[PDB]
Amino acid sequence: NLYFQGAMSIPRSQTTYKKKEGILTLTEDRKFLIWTPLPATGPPTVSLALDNITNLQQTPPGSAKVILKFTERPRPNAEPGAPPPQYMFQFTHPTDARAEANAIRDLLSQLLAAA
Ligand SMILES: [Cl-]
Ligand SMILES: [Cl-]
Ligand SMILES: [Cl-]
Ligand SMILES: [Cs+]
Ligand SMILES: [K+]
Repeated sequence: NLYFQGAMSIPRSQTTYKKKEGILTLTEDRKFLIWTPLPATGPPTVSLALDNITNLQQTPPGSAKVILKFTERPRPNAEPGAPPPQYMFQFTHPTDARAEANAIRDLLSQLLAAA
């Protein structure tokens, strides 16, 4: 009856959000996905609770851009026809963009399944 939690380290990935360079990571409690614009010393501009994330999608390998797209639960007063909130992070590490995207994706999918 053993219980295991994930033990990989939390990555800090070079990513662009709405055409600004920054760092995508998770909070230490692994409850929030946070993006902070460079220099990365101010507060996050995107903070998405993992409990509110309903989907994770990626550009397929070989695409022009390496992007992860996260979808959130609809906001409380959203109109029923409206698309759900979404957040696209382009991975910009010149050699490691796809590997960094895969690392975050894998860590996120584990946490999302564990909750
Ligand atoms: Cl933290
Ligand atoms: Cl940094
Ligand atoms: Cl790729
Ligand atoms: Cs990294
Ligand atoms: K590009």
